Amino acid sequence: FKNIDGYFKIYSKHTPDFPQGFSALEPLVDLPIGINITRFQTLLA
Amino acid sequence: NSNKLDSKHSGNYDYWYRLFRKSKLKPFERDISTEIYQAGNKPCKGKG
Ligand SMILES: *[C@@H]1O[C@H](CO)[C@@H](O)[C@H](O)[C@H]1NC(C)=O
Repeated sequence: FKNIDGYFKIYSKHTPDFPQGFSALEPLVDLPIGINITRFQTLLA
Repeated sequence: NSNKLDSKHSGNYDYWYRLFRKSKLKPFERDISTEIYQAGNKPCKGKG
C-alpha cells in the first residue's frame, strides 16, 4: 500500500521462513482518498 | 461577488478563518481543530 498524493493503492498476488523465488503484485483497486494517514493496524478473525 | 446570502442588517459573523497554526498547511489537507495556540512556554488552554 501507499498514499502518494492521495490515490490509495492496493496490490495483491497469491502464490499457492519465507519463499525466495520472485513474485509480482497486480493492482486490484486504485481509489483517490487524499487524506492524512499516520498509523496502521490489522484486524483478525 | 456575493453580498446577498453573506450580508444582512445587524451583521453576520457566521463564517470563520484561521490565523494561528502550529505549522504551514500542506496542499489539499484539512486541519479542523479548536486548539489554542501556544505563546511563550505556557500550556494555557483558554482565551485571554
Ligand atoms: C498531516 O499529519 C502530520 C502529522 O500529524 C502533520 O504534520 C501535517 O501537518 C498534517 N497535514 C496537514 C494538517 O497539512
